Parts: sequence; C-alpha cells; structure tokens
Amino acid sequence: ITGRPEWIWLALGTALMGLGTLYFLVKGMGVSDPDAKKFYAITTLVPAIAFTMYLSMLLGYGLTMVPFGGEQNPIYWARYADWLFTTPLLLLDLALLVDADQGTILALVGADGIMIGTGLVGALTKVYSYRFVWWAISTAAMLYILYVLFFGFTSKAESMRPEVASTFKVLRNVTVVLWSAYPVVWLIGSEGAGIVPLNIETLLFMVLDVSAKVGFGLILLRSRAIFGEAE
Amino acid sequence: ITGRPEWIWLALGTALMGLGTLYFLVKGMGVSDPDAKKFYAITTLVPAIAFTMYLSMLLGYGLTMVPFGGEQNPIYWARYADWLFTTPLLLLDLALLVDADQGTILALVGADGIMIGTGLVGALTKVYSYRFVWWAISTAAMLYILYVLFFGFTSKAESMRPEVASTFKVLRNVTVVLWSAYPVVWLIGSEGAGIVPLNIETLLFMVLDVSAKVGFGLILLRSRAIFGEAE
Amino acid sequence: ITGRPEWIWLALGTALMGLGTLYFLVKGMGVSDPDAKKFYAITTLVPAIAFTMYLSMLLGYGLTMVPFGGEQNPIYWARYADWLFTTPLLLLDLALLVDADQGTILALVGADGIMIGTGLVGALTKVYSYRFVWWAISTAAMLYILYVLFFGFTSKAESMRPEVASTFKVLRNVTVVLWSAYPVVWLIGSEGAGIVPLNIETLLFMVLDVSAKVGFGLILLRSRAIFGEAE
Ligand SMILES: CC(C)CCC[C@@H](C)CCC[C@@H](C)CCC[C@@H](C)CCOC[C@@H](CO)OCC[C@H](C)CCC[C@H](C)CCC[C@H](C)CCCC(C)C
Ligand SMILES: CC(C)CCC[C@@H](C)CCC[C@@H](C)CCC[C@@H](C)CCOC[C@@H](CO)OCC[C@H](C)CCC[C@H](C)CCC[C@H](C)CCCC(C)C
Ligand SMILES: CC(C)CCC[C@@H](C)CCC[C@@H](C)CCC[C@@H](C)CCOC[C@@H](CO)OCC[C@H](C)CCC[C@H](C)CCC[C@H](C)CCCC(C)C
Ligand SMILES: *C/C=C(C)/C=C/C=C(C)/C=C/C1=C(C)CCCC1(C)C
Ligand SMILES: *C/C=C(C)/C=C/C=C(C)/C=C/C1=C(C)CCCC1(C)C
Ligand SMILES: *C/C=C(C)/C=C/C=C(C)/C=C/C1=C(C)CCCC1(C)C
Ligand SMILES: CCCCCCCCCCCCCCC
Ligand SMILES: CCCCCCCCCCCCCCC
Ligand SMILES: CCCCCCCCCCCCCCC
Ligand SMILES: CCCCCCCCCCCCCCC
Ligand SMILES: CCCCCCCCCCCCCCC
Ligand SMILES: CCCCCCCCCCCCCCC
Ligand SMILES: CCCCCCCCCCCCCC
Ligand SMILES: CCCCCCCCCCCCCC
Ligand SMILES: CCCCCCCCCCCCC
Ligand SMILES: CCCCCCCCCCCCC
Ligand SMILES: CCCCCCCCCCCCC
Ligand SMILES: CCCCCCCCCCC
Ligand SMILES: CCCCCCCCCCC
Ligand SMILES: CCCCCCCCCCC
Ligand SMILES: CCCCCCCCCC
Ligand SMILES: CCCCCCCCCC
Ligand SMILES: CCCCCCCCCC
Ligand SMILES: CCCCCCCCC
Ligand SMILES: CCCCCCCCC
Ligand SMILES: CCCCCCCCC
Ligand SMILES: CCCCCCCC
Ligand SMILES: CCCCCCCC
Ligand SMILES: CCCCCCCC
Ligand SMILES: CCCCCCCC
Ligand SMILES: CCCCCCCC
Ligand SMILES: CCCCCCCC
Ligand SMILES: CCCCCCCC
Repeated sequence: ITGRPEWIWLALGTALMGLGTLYFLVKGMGVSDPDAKKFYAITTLVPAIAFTMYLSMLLGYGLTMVPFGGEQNPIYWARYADWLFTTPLLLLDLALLVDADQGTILALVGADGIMIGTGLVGALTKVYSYRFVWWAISTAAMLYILYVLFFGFTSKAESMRPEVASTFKVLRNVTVVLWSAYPVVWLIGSEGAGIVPLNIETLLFMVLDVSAKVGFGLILLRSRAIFGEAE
Repeated sequence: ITGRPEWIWLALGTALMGLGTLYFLVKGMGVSDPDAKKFYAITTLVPAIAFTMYLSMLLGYGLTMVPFGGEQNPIYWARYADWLFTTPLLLLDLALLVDADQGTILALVGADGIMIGTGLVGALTKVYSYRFVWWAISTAAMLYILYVLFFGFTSKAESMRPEVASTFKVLRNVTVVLWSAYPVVWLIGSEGAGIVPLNIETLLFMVLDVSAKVGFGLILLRSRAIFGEAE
Repeated sequence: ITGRPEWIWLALGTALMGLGTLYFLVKGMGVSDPDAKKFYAITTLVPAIAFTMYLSMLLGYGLTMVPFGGEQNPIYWARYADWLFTTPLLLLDLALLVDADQGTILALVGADGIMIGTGLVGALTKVYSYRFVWWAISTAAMLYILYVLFFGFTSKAESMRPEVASTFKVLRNVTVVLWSAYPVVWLIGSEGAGIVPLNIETLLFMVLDVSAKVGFGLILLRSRAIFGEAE
C-alpha cells in the first residue's frame, strides 16, 4: 500500500466515504415519509458505492497499467466503475426533486452513461492522440447534461413549492461547478497531458468526490424539500 | 486504421450513426408533449450509443483476437456492447407504443439480454463446436421475442388508436425482418462457419444496423402516434 | 469437461435449471391477469439466467485461475454474473408481493449489488488476507438486506390480504435460511479457507441455487397471492 505516494489520499477518501455512509444511514433511520425515503435511499447508496471503490484503489485492486507515450502508466480504472453508478444516482436526486418527466430522466441517465463510458475508453486507449478524441466526446455529453439542468429543470423548479425550488437551485449550482472540474483534472493529469503528477491528481479527485457526494448529500438531506407537504 | 480492409464500412457506419443522432437531436428540440419526449429520448440514444461503438471499432479498440480453428480470429466485441443497450431500447419504443404491461416489458428485456449475452459468449468461445451451442440458445431467445411481438402486442395494438396501430404494425414488420438477418450473418461470417469474409460481413452488419436504428427512428418520429390525443 | 471432478454437479445444475425454466414457461402460458404476469416474468427469468451460467461453467468458459497461497486456484467467476442479476430479481418478487415503496426497493437492490460486487472482488483478489476483508463487507450488505426483509416488510405484509401475508412469510423464511448459507460455503470453500474441496463446494452451491430459485418459484407461482382480488 504505502509504496504508492498517493496512498494517503486514497485512505482519506475511503474513511470520509465510509463515515458519510454511516451518518446518512443513521440519520435515515427515523424516516417514514415515502417521499423522504426515496431521497435517503438514493443519497446513502452514493457514498457506499464510492467507499468500496476507494477501498479497491487503496488495496491495489482497482489499478492497472496502460502503455502509452512509451511508458507503463498507472491508471485507476475503479474510478469509472464508481462514477458509472453514482453519477446517475446523483442526477436522479435532482430530477425527482423537480418531478421531472420520464423522457427527460432517460435522456440524462443515457447521456451520463455515454459520458462515463467514453471516459473509460479514453483512459484505457493505447494510442496517445486518440485518448483526447474520447475526452472530447465525453465532454460533449457532459455539456448536454449541464444544458438540461439549466434550460429544462430550472424552469420546472420555479413552478414548484418554494423550498424545493430554492434547494434545487443550490444543488444545481454545486453540481455544475464541481462536475465541470473533473474533465479538467483528467486532461492535465496522468490520464491526459501528464502536467500534474498522479499523487496531486489523486488529491484533487478526492476533494471533488467528497464534496460532490457527501457535501451534496448533507445539503439535500437537511432540506425540507424531501418531505411531502403534510399537516 | 486503413490496414484493415473493413475500415471503409466502419467509417461509413460511424458517419451515418453520428448524422442520425444529430438529426434526431435537432428534430426533438421543439417538442413539449411528455409522451413524445419519451420516444425522442429513447430513439435518439440508440444511434448515439451505436456511434460510439462504431468509432471504437474504427480506431481498433473494440477488436480482439480469439484462437479457434488453429487461427487467431479477429472478433469485434464492441458490437455486443452496442447491442446490449440499443436492442432493449428499441423494444421499449415498441412496447410503449402499444402501452404494454410491465410484466411483458420485463420478459422482453430479459430475453433480449440473454440473446445478446449468449451471443457474446459464443463469439469469445475457443472450442469451435461450442460456439454454435451458444448461437442456438441465443436464437431461441430471439424467437421468443419475435413470438411476443406477434402474438401479444399485435392484438394489443388493434384495441388502440388507429394511428398507433398502423405505425406499430409497420415498425413490427421492419423489426422482425431485420433482426432475423443478424443470426444468419453471424453463422456464415467470421464468428461462425467463415464462409463470408470479414470485410463483407462488416458491410452487412452496417446496412442492418443503420436500417434497424436510423431507418426505424425516421419512421417512428415522423408518426403522429407518439403524441397524445390533444385538441 | 469430465476432466474436472465437479463436472457432475455442474451438469445436474444445468439440467435442473433448464427443466425449471421450461415448467414455469409452460405454466405461465395460460395467464392474463396483469399482476400475475409480473410474477411469472420475474420468476421465469431467474432459472433461465442461471441455466446459461451453469452451462458456461460446465463447458469451462466461466472458470479462471487466480494465484494466491502460492497456487493457481480455480475460481468459477460465472457464479457472480448469475447472482448479479438473479438475486435482485428474487428480491423484487418479495417486494412486489408486499407492495413495498420505491425507496425501499432501491435500497434493497443497491445493497444487493454491493453484496455481489464485493464478493466478486474478494474472489479475484490475489492478496490472501484481503479476500476476507471483501467477504466481511459483502456479509454486512447481506445483513442489511435480511434486516429489511424482517423489520420493514413483515410489518407491511400483515396489513395486506391474508393470502399474500402467509405466502410472503413462507418465502421470507426460505430466503433468509438459504441465502445465509452462501457466505458460509464461500468462507470454508476454495474461495476462502480451503477446508472443503471444490467438488463438494460445487455440490453445495448447486443444492442452494436450485432450492433458492426453482423451489422458491414453485411456492410462489402456486399461490393465489400473485393474482389480484377479482370476482
Ligand atoms: C443507456 C446507457 C446506460 C447507455 C450506456 C452508454 C455506453 C454504451 C457508452 C459506451 C460504453 C462502452 C465503452 C463500455 C466499454 C467497457 C469496457 C471498457 C470493458 C473493458 O474492456 C475493454 C478491453 C480492455 O481494455 O477489453 C478487452 C477485450 C475483452 C475480450 C472484452 C470482452 C468483454 C466486453 C467488454 C463485453 C461488453 C460488456 C459491456 C460493455 C458491459 C457494460 C460496461 C459499462 C462500462 C457500460
Ligand atoms: C435481466 C437481463 C438483463 C439478464 C441478462 C442476461 C445475462 C445473464 C445473459 C448472460 C450474460 C453473461 C454471459 C455475460 C458475460 C460477460 C463476459 C463476456 C465479460 C468478459 O469476460 C469473459 C472472459 C473472457 O472471455 O473473462 C475472463 C475472466 C475474467 C476474470 C472475468 C471476471 C469478470 C466477470 C465478467 C464479472 C461479471 C460481470 C457481469 C457479467 C457484467 C455484465 C456484462 C453484460 C455482458 C451482461
Ligand atoms: C446500484 C447498484 C447496482 C450499485 C452496484 C454496486 C457496485 C458498485 C459494487 C462494486 C462493483 C465492482 C467491484 C465491480 C467490479 C467488476 C470487475 C470485477 C470486472 C473485472 O475486472 C477486474 C479486474 C481483473 O480482476 O480487471 C482488470 C483490469 C481491467 C482493465 C478492468 C477495466 C474494465 C472495468 C471493470 C470497467 C468497469 C465496468 C463496471 C464495473 C461494469 C459493472 C460490473 C458489475 C460486476 C457491477
Ligand atoms: C462522485 C463523482 C462524480 C460526481 C464524478 C463526476 C465525473 C465527471 C463529471 C467526469 C467527467 C469526464 C469528462 C467530462 C471527460 C473526461 C473524463 C471524465 C470521465 C473525467
Ligand atoms: C441495432 C442493432 C440491432 C437491432 C441488433 C440486433 C441483433 C440481433 C437480433 C442478434 C442476434 C444474434 C443471434 C440471434 C444469435 C447469433 C448472435 C447474435 C447476437 C448476432
Ligand atoms: C440464486 C442465487 C442466490 C440466491 C445467491 C445468493 C448469494 C449470496 C446471498 C451470496 C453471498 C455472499 C456473501 C454474503 C459474502 C461472501 C460472498 C457471497 C457473494 C457468496
Ligand atoms: C480544476 C482544478 C485544476 C487546477 C490544478 C492546479 C494544480 C496546481 C498544483 C501544482 C502543480 C504541480 C506541478 C509541479 C509538480
Ligand atoms: C451536523 C452536520 C455534520 C455531520 C457530520 C458529517 C460527517 C461526515 C463527513 C463530512 C465531511 C465532508 C463534508 C463536505 C466538505
Ligand atoms: C441475410 C443475408 C445473408 C446473405 C449473404 C450474401 C453474401 C453474398 C456475398 C458473396 C459471398 C462472398 C464469398 C466469396 C468471397
Ligand atoms: C427528411 C427525412 C430525411 C432526413 C435526413 C436523415 C439523414 C440521416 C441519415 C439517414 C440515412 C439512412 C436512412 C435509412 C436507410
Ligand atoms: C452451510 C453448510 C456448510 C456445511 C459444510 C459441511 C461439509 C461437510 C462435508 C465433509 C467435509 C469434507 C472434508 C474432508 C474432505
Ligand atoms: C407439480 C409440481 C412439480 C412440477 C415439476 C417441477 C420440475 C422442476 C424441477 C424441480 C426440482 C427441484 C425442486 C426444488 C427441490
Ligand atoms: C449503466 C448503468 C446505469 C444504471 C445506473 C443505476 C441508476 C439507474 C437510474 C434509473 C432512473 C430511472 C429511469 C426511469
Ligand atoms: C443488461 C442491460 C439492460 C438494460 C438496458 C437499458 C434499457 C432498460 C429498459 C428498461 C425498461 C423498463 C422495464 C420496467
Ligand atoms: C452549455 C450549457 C451551459 C451550462 C454549462 C456550463 C459549461 C461549463 C464549462 C465546463 C468546461 C469543461 C471543459
Ligand atoms: C415463432 C414466432 C413466429 C415469428 C418469428 C419468425 C421467425 C423468423 C425466423 C428467423 C430465422 C433465424 C435463424
Ligand atoms: C440482523 C438482522 C436479523 C436477521 C438476520 C439473520 C442473521 C443470520 C446470520 C447469517 C450468518 C452469515 C455469516
Ligand atoms: C497528441 C495531441 C494530438 C491532438 C489531438 C486533439 C484532439 C482533440 C479533439 C477535440 C475536437
Ligand atoms: C463443428 C460442428 C459441430 C456441430 C454442432 C452443432 C450444434 C448446433 C446445436 C443446435 C441444436
Ligand atoms: C490470513 C488471515 C488474516 C485474517 C484477516 C481477517 C479479516 C476479517 C475482517 C472481519 C472484520
Ligand atoms: C468507519 C471508519 C472507516 C475507516 C477505514 C478505512 C480507512 C483506511 C485506514 C488504513
Ligand atoms: C458529423 C460527421 C461525423 C463524421 C466523423 C466520423 C467519420 C470518420 C471519418 C474518418
Ligand atoms: C431440457 C434438458 C436440458 C439438459 C441439457 C443440459 C444437461 C447437460 C448434459 C451433458
Ligand atoms: C460543496 C461544499 C459542501 C459544503 C457541505 C456543508 C453543508 C452543511 C449543511
Ligand atoms: C427499413 C428501411 C427504412 C427506410 C427509411 C426511410 C423512412 C423515410 C420516412
Ligand atoms: C426450499 C425447499 C423448497 C421445496 C419445493 C417444493 C415446493 C412444492 C410446492
Ligand atoms: C446561491 C447558492 C450558491 C451555491 C454555489 C456554491 C458553489 C460551490
Ligand atoms: C458555471 C461555473 C463553471 C465553473 C468551472 C470551474 C472549472 C474548474
Ligand atoms: C443534421 C442537422 C439537421 C438540420 C435540421 C433538419 C430540420 C429539422
Ligand atoms: C405493411 C408495411 C410493410 C413493411 C415491411 C418492410 C420490410 C422491409
Ligand atoms: C418474417 C419474414 C422473415 C424474413 C427473414 C429474412 C432473413 C434474411
Ligand atoms: C412457516 C414456514 C416455514 C418455512 C421454513 C422452511 C425452511 C427451509
Ligand atoms: C434464521 C435462521 C438462520 C439459519 C442459518 C443457517 C446457516 C447455515
């Protein structure tokens, strides 16, 4: 484990995702509202999945070597197995908050799968220049997601209860800022141009992951928007 | 790329799926009917997924070598990753058109997963004679799907609006004819008996894919069956 | 095939899953109740999936070698591909029986995916002591599932029709007893401590699989709880 300088950030990430999972699990014990139960189930699964994948990276299972640039490059593939399941769950939290229609939910989840799937292909591609073709396709899929979150959901939240509109607006802004950083870290990190070393890259993804999952969840599950209007 | 004679058909397929995706995306911009939005989302995702997998084959990522018959045989595995997601989406288009019940939808999607999954196992199997055992199981799963589309959905469409009944009947006939060709191309192509060479096999799958996805989508999204009855 | 002593139990399992699939398929022909159709579709898919994965193990495709303990250990990975899809389908049978809320269904299916996913990682892990870390995480996920089936569903079934309450109680008890045996067989078998040899381990999993899928299905599909109350 300790033979890799980035191990400290993988261990911290593992701990923070595990602690986040347990807090949400305990906090959700005393909840019977069927609407609130939906948000607790979605939001608790997110850091639980991330916990297992951070642990796999810490123990060395989620790491492979990819030859490109005449070098064997360490690629943590477990990140994409994490994101494949956690990013659509996070979008479902937002879509259920605004009572989005089914067709829009399917478009979001499908574009998200394309985003993560093409990012994985780009991470494992051995022809250096082709890695950035996949990065560009994946980034186009992300821009579609961000467009929908702004010019489809925002207008839908305003016609909703005030507390669900204000909570959505906050979580929307958090998501757009944090998610946009991921393609940048990829491009300048060891998967892309190799400007930033792997140990610093790992620290950046850990800060982003914890903020986008645990921080996101703390804002959502403390809001009254997750409960139905009741007397 | 150009070192493979089949590259021209992979490049054409990539272009036609990309163009198809963009047309459906633009055409769906001016749509607010929640029913129509469902069909546009399903139908636009189909060629978008196929685009990415054709590109992976063009660039050489979606290709592996499988030893059988005393030879290293080029097997494009990316086809099955495509079909795993696009064939159930196409069946969902048909099932939603006739307002099929949930139990029937699950049976269709499950049989479809078995069809594609066993076809993938057959494509990667190293014992030559066993490849055709998997082909037979996969073909049995397809025949179940075709039976349901005829002796379960057809009777359901007649009790529906006339425009949804006539549109379903057309898309049903297109699907049964085109899908039935796939097991035949597999059997006589490089995955099976090896009668037809890979470059011709690739041309045939490209014609079938574009027809079953883009051609299918053009018929559906030009129909009024996708809109609810409104004044 | 016959070069492996466990082949006899893989062949028996294949036959019993295939026969089970055909019986459920025939029995479900004469069913039009939309509620009953749901249970028949879920319950017939379970042994059909298991059939294909037992066949892959029989023919040698679903087997790999994992080095640990200074030895190349035969690991049947196809079991986890089976369980990944069949265990959530079995939980869906139970959840639909008691009309569970959506949030609870998602929590069950998500915990089940974590259970199977971490068990697969543990089966393929090359550092011997780490294999049991994954076993423990997977077992914690199972205990969560069992808790929900007892202290969330049981109370919900009592407020239901008497026949659905008594049928659920029976299937609940069958599930908790049979599922609990799996982590024990893993721990003492070739994936874990290696006390029980592989051929005996394979026999035990076959008895458990057939009972948990075909036996489970025979109890459910003979009950009147799967039909709506009708005159
Ligand atoms: C509606 C939305 C959900 C739609 C989703 C969008 C999606 C279509 C976007 C594209 C996804 C696609 C790129 C997934 C590729 C997975 C692949 C990286 C797995 C590893 O295989 C890659 C190479 C080794 O580098 O295999 C070496 C050769 C091996 C012999 C490969 C044989 C196994 C194949 C991988 C079998 C295909 C399985 C499916 C891809 C499983 C789904 C994986 C997940 C990442 C989507
Ligand atoms: C309700 C419906 C959706 C049900 C679906 C029906 C489905 C059950 C039908 C059978 C599907 C099954 C054959 C999928 C097999 C995937 C497999 C080809 C992936 C590549 O692995 C094959 C060998 C190399 O040749 O791995 C070499 C050895 C490696 C060490 C393998 C270890 C990884 C395992 C593959 C882990 C299992 C992952 C799941 C199979 C992922 C789903 C893939 C998709 C193709 C279903
Ligand atoms: C809501 C719920 C459904 C959530 C589900 C819970 C889930 C997150 C729990 C953890 C699942 C995770 C451990 C799955 C790992 C699959 C992995 C074993 C496949 C084989 O790859 C392992 C190594 C060889 O030993 O690959 C060698 C290196 C290769 C180069 C690997 C590159 C391919 C990657 C495997 C791509 C990721 C694909 C996804 C993991 C596909 C889903 C598989 C299924 C088992 C979940
Ligand atoms: C909890 C994890 C989250 C919210 C991860 C989000 C990840 C992304 C938005 C990743 C995007 C990428 C691109 C847009 C292209 C480059 C490759 C990716 C996958 C890093
Ligand atoms: C857009 C792609 C489509 C509609 C693909 C359809 C593919 C099939 C219907 C494939 C069927 C197969 C068999 C029936 C057995 C032989 C292997 C397959 C997977 C080619
Ligand atoms: C039809 C198959 C069924 C119902 C299989 C159930 C399997 C389990 C409940 C497996 C549980 C495991 C653990 C709890 C940890 C050890 C590894 C597993 C996956 C065997
Ligand atoms: C979206 C965030 C990207 C900003 C990356 C900042 C990295 C600064 C760290 C110093 C770079 C290390 C280079 C010298 C080793
Ligand atoms: C009462 C609110 C705080 C509860 C404690 C939460 C502990 C989980 C770890 C959170 C750290 C990361 C927060 C986002 C920066
Ligand atoms: C379902 C369509 C299958 C028909 C295949 C027709 C192939 C004819 C092309 C000529 C065969 C090439 C053999 C000589 C190289
Ligand atoms: C107005 C209808 C035609 C629009 C142009 C569609 C261009 C997408 C490519 C379609 C070619 C394949 C059609 C099926 C044979
Ligand atoms: C949950 C069931 C686990 C019980 C396992 C009993 C196995 C007894 C078979 C004899 C053990 C073989 C050891 C000598 C070869
Ligand atoms: C009339 C009920 C029996 C029908 C025959 C079922 C045959 C399928 C194989 C069942 C054997 C396994 C039963 C569970 C132990
Ligand atoms: C490729 C993996 C995608 C599945 C991720 C799991 C979450 C799915 C959310 C589905 C939302 C409901 C759509 C109607
Ligand atoms: C194995 C991958 C299957 C999933 C394909 C994605 C489409 C799923 C459609 C689900 C239809 C809704 C069923 C109720
Ligand atoms: C185009 C939709 C408007 C909202 C999206 C904001 C774009 C942020 C740019 C992200 C940069 C990634 C490289
Ligand atoms: C048996 C259901 C009737 C409709 C299915 C038509 C069968 C077409 C044969 C396809 C040939 C594939 C080898
Ligand atoms: C803790 C929830 C109560 C019901 C679960 C029964 C636990 C059975 C123990 C299984 C042993 C697996 C190692
Ligand atoms: C080795 C660098 C080659 C540059 C390729 C950049 C491709 C980016 C595509 C974005 C449209
Ligand atoms: C090398 C050819 C061996 C023939 C096997 C055919 C199997 C087909 C099974 C269809 C029932
Ligand atoms: C080689 C045996 C090492 C023992 C590790 C046991 C780990 C079990 C963790 C359960 C909390
Ligand atoms: C609940 C605390 C979980 C912390 C265990 C993971 C941290 C790795 C320490 C080496
Ligand atoms: C929108 C046009 C997309 C065409 C790019 C793919 C074709 C491959 C050319 C080499
Ligand atoms: C319907 C009977 C299915 C039996 C075939 C599988 C058994 C393997 C025999 C070698
Ligand atoms: C993106 C930063 C999240 C901050 C988490 C703190 C929330 C406390 C209510
Ligand atoms: C299967 C052939 C499809 C033909 C596509 C043309 C549709 C234009 C309306
Ligand atoms: C767990 C044992 C199941 C027994 C199956 C027999 C059911 C006949 C109704
Ligand atoms: C109005 C809410 C502002 C939230 C933005 C937070 C950016 C990290
Ligand atoms: C909408 C604000 C985008 C912020 C992008 C930050 C990328 C590091
Ligand atoms: C490929 C772009 C299509 C141009 C608009 C078609 C008419 C909606
Ligand atoms: C009555 C519609 C006929 C459609 C059949 C088309 C076959 C390619
Ligand atoms: C229902 C007509 C079937 C046509 C099969 C064509 C196979 C090449
Ligand atoms: C009251 C029903 C008892 C069922 C338990 C069966 C254990 C195999
Ligand atoms: C609730 C009874 C548990 C039985 C466990 C059996 C494990 C072999």
